[PDB]
Amino acid sequence: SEINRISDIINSDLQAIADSKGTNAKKVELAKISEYTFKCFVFHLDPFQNFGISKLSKDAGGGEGIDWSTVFKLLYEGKGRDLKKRDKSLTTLQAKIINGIFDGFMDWKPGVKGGSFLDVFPDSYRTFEVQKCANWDPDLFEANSFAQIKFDGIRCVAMVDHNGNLTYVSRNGKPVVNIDPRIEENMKLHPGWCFDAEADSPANIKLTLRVFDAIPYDAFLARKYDVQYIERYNDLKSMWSNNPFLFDLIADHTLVETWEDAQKFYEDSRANGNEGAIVKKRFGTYNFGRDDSWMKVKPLETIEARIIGYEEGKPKTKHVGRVGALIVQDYTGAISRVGSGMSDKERQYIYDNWDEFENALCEVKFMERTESGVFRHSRLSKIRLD
DNA sequence: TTCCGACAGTGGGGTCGCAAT
DNA sequence: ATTGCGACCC
DNA sequence: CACTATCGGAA
Ligand SMILES: *P(=O)(O)OC[C@H]1O[C@@H](n2cnc3c(N)ncnc32)[C@H](O)[C@@H]1O
Repeated sequence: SEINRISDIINSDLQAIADSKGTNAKKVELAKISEYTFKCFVFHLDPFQNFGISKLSKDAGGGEGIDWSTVFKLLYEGKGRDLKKRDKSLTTLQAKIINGIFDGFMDWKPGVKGGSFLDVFPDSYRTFEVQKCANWDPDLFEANSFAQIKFDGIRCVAMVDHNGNLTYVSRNGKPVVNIDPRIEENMKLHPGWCFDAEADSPANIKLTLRVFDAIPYDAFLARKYDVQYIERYNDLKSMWSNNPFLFDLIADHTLVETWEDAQKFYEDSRANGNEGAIVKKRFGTYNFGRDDSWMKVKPLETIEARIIGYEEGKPKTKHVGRVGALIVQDYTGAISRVGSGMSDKERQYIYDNWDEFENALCEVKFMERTESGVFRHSRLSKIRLD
């Protein structure tokens, strides 16, 4: 049984990367990993893999051992539940490595994830990247940009390959279902194109799309396309001009000469009941990442709340022994959890001097209230007040 | 010397499908 | 059948 | 969807 030789090289590789300090030194050690350590990293990082479980039983393993090929086979097929039923026939080191596949090797903390792994080992697994927006900042505004409604719903990319076959995928490449069938029927007439849109109810009932970008299928897969925004927009309008059904799906935009015009558009959009606005530079290219070619304008409320509780950092995290999240209440009676906005030192102070905070007032920033009345996207702005 | 892009590591509110009751 | 938790939305 | 923290090259 070659099991214990493989569990040792895996445990040795993870410890070697964790002991390396700095990003550069961690990547040169990542290049030296074995076949088996490579496979476990792929199993944890692959965004299109699932296992059905997040941890084995606390019965752990305890001697014996299972063939590493059998383990990798069970993980690849998504049979995590079957693996857990046989978990005590694993060795303890095996169960520690497998639990590390699920939670990210927290026992070792090597400090390398998808960014470092794909840099050292390109194309080890498939990823999905779309254009994302940076935060609104007038200092970065480019003159004569275009303002657009930030539509409600979910991000949805529609890709029509060269055979005319279409798939709807989400922001992270997962399938999207129940789109109006007229939409697929008409888009199949434009093979070799990907359309960036938002899916939402026209108001179960089938969703419709608001399309705001279009990229050729090959350029989309290559993650490279140098046509600027306004030309990309006009190209979409012309290729759909003869199809009125598709043409009406195109989202409108408004020229904003100055950043104060963009702010005015955002306020008009808020007055009409929309979430906010997106500002798009007329010279910006689709970059398949996050940059200021797109910038989002979203509301942000500020309120004073009373700390009424706390929760320690979850097991094996860097926040063990200090505050992971605060429990706050405001004047409406709503109770919301705040998990970010505090420095590491502030998390430790509150944990120790809990008398200073048990019912004191703090300042919380959030986007809006949910339908239940609690905060959406809450964050702490001030631990104490002056 | 500092600024910042890239990256790793935390956390929240909500919906839905399916395995295990 | 319901319950819960994995897996994904924002 | 958020914020903090750290490396290490750009500024
Ligand atoms: P987040 O608050 O970071 O905002 C980005 C997402 O907003 C959605 N969205 C709505 N409307 C648009 C337009 N017109 N253009 C681009 N993105 C839009 C997307 O789903 C983004 O992921």
